[PDB]
Amino acid sequence: NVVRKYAKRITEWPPFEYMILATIIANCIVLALEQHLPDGDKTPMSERLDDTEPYFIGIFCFEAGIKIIALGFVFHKGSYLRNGWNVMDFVVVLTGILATAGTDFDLRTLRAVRVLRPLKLVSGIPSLQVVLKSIMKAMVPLLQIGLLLFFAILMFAIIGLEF
Amino acid sequence: NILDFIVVSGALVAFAFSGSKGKDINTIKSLRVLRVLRPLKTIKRLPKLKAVFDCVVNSLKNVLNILIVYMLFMFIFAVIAVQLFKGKFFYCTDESK
Amino acid sequence: GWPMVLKHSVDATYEEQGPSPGYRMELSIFYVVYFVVFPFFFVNIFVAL
Amino acid sequence: PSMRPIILVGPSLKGYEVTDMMQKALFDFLKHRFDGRISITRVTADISLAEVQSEIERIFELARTLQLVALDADTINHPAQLSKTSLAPIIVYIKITSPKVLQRLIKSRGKSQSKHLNVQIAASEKLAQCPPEMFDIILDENQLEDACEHLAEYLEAYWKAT
Amino acid sequence: FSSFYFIVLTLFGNYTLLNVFLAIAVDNLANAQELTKDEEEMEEAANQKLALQKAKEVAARSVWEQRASQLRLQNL
Amino acid sequence: FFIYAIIGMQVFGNIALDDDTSINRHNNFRTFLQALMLLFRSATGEAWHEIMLSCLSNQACDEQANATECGSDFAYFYFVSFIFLCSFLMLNLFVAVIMDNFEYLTRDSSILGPHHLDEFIRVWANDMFEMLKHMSVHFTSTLMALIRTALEITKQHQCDAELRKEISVVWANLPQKTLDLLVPPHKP
Amino acid sequence: ITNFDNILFAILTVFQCITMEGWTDILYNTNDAAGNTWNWLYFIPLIIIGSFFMLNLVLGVLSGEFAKERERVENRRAFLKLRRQQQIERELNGYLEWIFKAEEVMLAEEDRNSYFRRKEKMFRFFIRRMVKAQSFYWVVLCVVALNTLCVAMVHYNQPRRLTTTLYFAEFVFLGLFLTEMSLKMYGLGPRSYFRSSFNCFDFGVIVGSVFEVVWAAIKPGSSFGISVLRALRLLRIFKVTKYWSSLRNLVVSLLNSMKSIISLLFLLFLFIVVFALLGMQLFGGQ
Ligand SMILES: CC(C)CCC[C@@H](C)[C@H]1CC[C@H]2[C@@H]3CC=C4C[C@@H](OC(=O)CCC(=O)O)CC[C@]4(C)[C@H]3CC[C@]12C
Ligand SMILES: CCCCCCCCCCCCCCCC
Ligand SMILES: CCCCCCCCCCCCCCCC
Ligand SMILES: CCCCCCCCCCCCCCCC
Ligand SMILES: CCCCCCCCCCCCCCCC
Ligand SMILES: CCCCCCCCCCCCCCCC
Ligand SMILES: CCCCCCCCCCCCCCCC
Ligand SMILES: CCCCCCCCCCCCCCCC
Ligand SMILES: [Ca+2]
Repeated sequence: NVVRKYAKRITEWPPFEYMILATIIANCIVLALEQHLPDGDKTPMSERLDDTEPYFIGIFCFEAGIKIIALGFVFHKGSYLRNGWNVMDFVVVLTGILATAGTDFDLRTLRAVRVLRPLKLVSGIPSLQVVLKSIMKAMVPLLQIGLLLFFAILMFAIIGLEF
Repeated sequence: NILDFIVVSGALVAFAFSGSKGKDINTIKSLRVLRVLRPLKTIKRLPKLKAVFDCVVNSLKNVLNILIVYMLFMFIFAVIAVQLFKGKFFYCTDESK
Repeated sequence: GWPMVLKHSVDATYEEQGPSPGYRMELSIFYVVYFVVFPFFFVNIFVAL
Repeated sequence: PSMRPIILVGPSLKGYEVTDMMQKALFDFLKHRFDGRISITRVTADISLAEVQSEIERIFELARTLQLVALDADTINHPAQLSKTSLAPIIVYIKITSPKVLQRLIKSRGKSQSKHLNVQIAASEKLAQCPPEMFDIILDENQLEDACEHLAEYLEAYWKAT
Repeated sequence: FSSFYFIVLTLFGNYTLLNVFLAIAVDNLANAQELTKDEEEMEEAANQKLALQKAKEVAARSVWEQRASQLRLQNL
Repeated sequence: FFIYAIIGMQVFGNIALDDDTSINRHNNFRTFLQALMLLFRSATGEAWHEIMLSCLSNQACDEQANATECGSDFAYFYFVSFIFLCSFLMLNLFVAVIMDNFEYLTRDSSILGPHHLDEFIRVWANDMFEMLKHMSVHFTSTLMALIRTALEITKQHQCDAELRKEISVVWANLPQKTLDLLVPPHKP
Repeated sequence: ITNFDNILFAILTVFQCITMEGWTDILYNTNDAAGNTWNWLYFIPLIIIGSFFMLNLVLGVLSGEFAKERERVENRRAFLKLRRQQQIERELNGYLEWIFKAEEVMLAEEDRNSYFRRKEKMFRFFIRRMVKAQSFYWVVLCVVALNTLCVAMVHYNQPRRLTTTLYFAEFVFLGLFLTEMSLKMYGLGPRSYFRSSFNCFDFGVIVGSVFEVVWAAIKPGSSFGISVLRALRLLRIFKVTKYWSSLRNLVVSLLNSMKSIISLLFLLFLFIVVFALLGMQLFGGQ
């Protein structure tokens, strides 16, 4: 409740953050270590990489729980789901949890969101966040150029249909 | 004026070597290709075309400091590449040999 | 035609020998550094100047 | 006196190796550039409080020969410290306009005076609030040669004047 | 419908790349230009003041750069 | 493009077309228009090195041309210098266009410009109060007054004197009194 | 896949022509299906309007945004702080030269009247005055230039007399540059030797060259090509030219914002990694 909401704000002591960083790089290396074979074949080491997933999903869920109990959820106008980067972490962890539902259509499209886990490096290093904002600030004026390019492509595509 | 003179001289020497003998075709063809500087004459005549040419030359002289650095860096990369792949780009039409 | 040159560069065994696919595969870092420097950095340096 | 004697002051406290060495380099240039035209002497008695009076007459009889006289004082760290005495040398100001280069220089100049940095910077600043007209010549140059030629040119002007 | 991967990767990778590297080049080259300009202006300013004080005792621009000055004034 | 097309025609014009090479029925030097299309292809970077390698020395020469050996090792210089020069000249065109517009590209919404003038033209259709709410001797004096209120050059008499100085500096081409007549309307 | 059989196919092939990739093959296909007289009017305007004009607009908009952002309050503050640092360092260098001349004249005076201390210190001062003299600059540039000539002429199937000549010349040049570093470091003092970043470059390059020599002694086959980077010391010829300030301040700006550059080449790496893992998910093994 509220007696414990006071304590896990202290839990964000910097070694905890660097341990979350460490598990993020560990997950990135595990993802980069995979190899794909055509027709349902799989390598002898891909099984081990597939068994190492529950530790990662558990650590991410534990981190989300700490951030959800120490902070709010949506209510206090400052909380987990009211931060842009914390929403991406929530999507990643929630979808990883949902991928352990034992159905058919999940695996092909619910395993793909797992590639957004390297972006938790940006989500965990505020300097990278400000650098990313600097990058993306100069590409809002390019929206009109995007509309113009799409209009030119439409006109020339219509002409190509005609001829 | 040097360009005008070389154009005219090339034309005249090309006319002079017209012996219809076939002794040298590479030289006469080169003197023919030298005619292509002929439209380059109208840039000294038109003042605005000359102004555009001067602006281009000014930009080239503005980037001349970094062009030297660029060719030095690419020389270094070329020498590294020669140390790496010198003699190794040989092959057969038969992949097995 | 840079991917063809990259393929020849990686698939290069030794001096006066024919290729071998996938050999010397770590020689892509010569072509990743080169694009970082000349096509990406220096081109934009001239464009800015 | 017949001539106004040369006095160096302005970087920081005399007796400390920073000011001592800067003034000594300028002094050595002034010496061996004007060979046969300037007199060299070292002064250790406090003129600002005027044994004390035993040397002022010595200054006159060097200054009485229509020749430049160099005063290697060891206690002057202020132009107004001498303003009450009638000796009246030229107050040459070896000025450095930014205290940060002074502090980094004190760091650069060995290890001993690193602990003497604070008081020396404080007194340098104290001299810095002094008004420029109290001084005779300003040495704002950072290069040795530029400051040297500036002081030498003003010395040539004084030489031609008298 | 698997060509959206390549369309997105060639749109958001040929203009984000350009944005990043052109930002680097423009920022650093403009800093260099302003540094050389300012050090030269200070050099003649100091030289003129030094000549004035020493004699007293003994007795265009590019469009980018003009627009930069205008932006400086406006933001000031 | 003209110079390089003519050099290509007169040097690499009689290479025998071969659909297995880069001098084809599509990409030859045999006419001014085909050569110019080839140079436009090379400008956009479409396997221009392949064209160079198919334009080198010792190539099969066209049957109806008299020469037996056609193509030349001038292709290295030709193609490399074309890429360099075309890229440089098009960069200069790009930069000239950019700097011809640099006050628009660096525009601020708070600071005025031609947009305010066009919108005031729209105001033609009292409404001046509404536009003052909406902002960032009939339609010229008002324009001068609004420009004065936006950018600043008794202080009112000083502004009038500055307006007179500017009008004298920029007196129009063969006008009797165009800006001068505006000055009586621009004074207050 | 590249046809105009539909609005979506037409959009895809037009977009592919916009990127100037395979836009001629699509043109050369309409030159076979129909005549070749009128097809260029569809593609040359398309290329001009989509690839040249749009690149022009992107460059213009980006440069305008850069100009607007550069002259803000915090960016201007950072630039003025950098300028202040440069001015302070320049003045401090001048005053340090002042004090060094003072040291020299003093030490000469005490020697005009522990003995090995004085000997070694005057030797140090003589070296430090030598390594800054203009003739040392020119002799070092001559050695560097004669080094690049020995590496620019390595070619395939070179004569065996040349291979041994350059093999021994590499050792000679490594010895000469190690001697130059030793003299320079002893004269200026290690704390001051690394005050100039270009000396850090030279030290790192000669260390890498020694590492390459050792590694080639162990395994003759490989060659890291680090001994060539000594050609970058030819770049000092700009010192005696009126263009030292521009290039030096460019390098100063780069090294100052070398943290905002590494954290830009990293976000690019993160996005390339994300797209690599996405491509492995979608097309992996197929
Ligand atoms: C001197 C510093 C400023 C760098 C300047 C580099 C170039 C101006 C010079 C340096 C030595 C020259 C090279 C020395 C010898 C070679 C090998 C030579 O190959 C052959 O002799 C034919 C090959 C064979 O038949 O085996 C071709 C020219 C080349 C690259 C020369 C090209 C021009 C080079 C590179
Ligand atoms: C078996 C190991 C081979 C190593 C292959 C490395 C390939 C590198 C590709 C590009 C990665 C860095 C790009 C970042 C540029 C901003
Ligand atoms: C595994 C041995 C060879 C490694 C492949 C790359 C070697 C060269 C790396 C980059 C060297 C040039 C750096 C840029 C400075 C001009
Ligand atoms: C056997 C499967 C047949 C259908 C496959 C269609 C392609 C799958 C969707 C790919 C969409 C890529 C999205 C990338 C967004 C950045
Ligand atoms: C039939 C030609 C065989 C090779 C002869 C030409 C060799 C290369 C010539 C390059 C000329 C370039 C400079 C001329 C324009 C500045
Ligand atoms: C393969 C036999 C050798 C052929 C050499 C012919 C001369 C090559 C001309 C190169 C001209 C230099 C191009 C530089 C462009 C700026
Ligand atoms: C290989 C073809 C060469 C084509 C030459 C185009 C450019 C030539 C230089 C421009 C003319 C310069 C003359 C001097 C003007 C100051
Ligand atoms: C009989 C006609 C065969 C195909 C001709 C294609 C010509 C395409 C029409 C011209 C397209 C102009 C683009 C609009 C902007 C300049
Ligand atoms: Ca291509």
